[PDB]
Amino acid sequence: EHLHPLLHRNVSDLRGLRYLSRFSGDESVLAEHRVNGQAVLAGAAMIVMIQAALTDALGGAVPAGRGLVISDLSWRQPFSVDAANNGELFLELSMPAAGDYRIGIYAYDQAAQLQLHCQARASTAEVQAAWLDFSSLGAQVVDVEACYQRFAAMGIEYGAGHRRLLSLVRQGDQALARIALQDPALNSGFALHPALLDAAMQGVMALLLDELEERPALLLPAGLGQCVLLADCPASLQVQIRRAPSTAPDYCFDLALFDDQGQCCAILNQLSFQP
Repeated sequence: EHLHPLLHRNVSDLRGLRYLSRFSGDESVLAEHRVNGQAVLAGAAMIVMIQAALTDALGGAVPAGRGLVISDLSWRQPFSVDAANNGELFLELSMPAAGDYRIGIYAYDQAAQLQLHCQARASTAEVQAAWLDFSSLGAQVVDVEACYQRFAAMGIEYGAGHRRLLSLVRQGDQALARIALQDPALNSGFALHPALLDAAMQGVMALLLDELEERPALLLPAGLGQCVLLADCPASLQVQIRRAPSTAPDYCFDLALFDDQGQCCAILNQLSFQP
């Protein structure tokens, strides 16, 4: 059986720990995430793959009230399934020093050249919750369809399984989003479902509708300072989003994911979007 819906097989050998997933292109993380008309693996899915790989390498579970921390992640080229790569996406995991893990996600092109798609470092730590800080007094209700229309105008179209933004409210440079899976049962087997993590990232558009023009340039996640996984995430979530300073021509945000009761389940610090 697959080790994880997004981490199919363990192919470790003397070169080191390594994992392999083969996608057909019909999977929701690809087919329901189309960029300029092509089914492309959502950046969130690679974060989930790192989390699954680390959890497996640690014996199948994170230990002792600690959190899985992914740091200094960068997305390079988008991944699409084609005849060249046969849908095969590899993840290499090394530990150059105790508790200091290095990850690379890559695939092969038509030229037999290895292409690096994602790179990050990981660790485990005791971590402290973010606090749901959002006061809606005076808040603005953001039209979710206006957000998806803006994404569509830049070239990003989502299928129903990844159109999980249910509501948005904006208060200054902060926004609060409600997201939930189309089929809650599909949360089975995921500590954090990629569609919910992707929907959390979609929420940043609440803060950009006024800044961006009708036909803005395509913006995609390019870097992430930290992704902290504190606890299993339910099928319904609240997402607090705060605009952060960024150098041009980029945009940066901090996000925190909470359950319907306000418990912090995951934190994303310094999520950078770039043309």
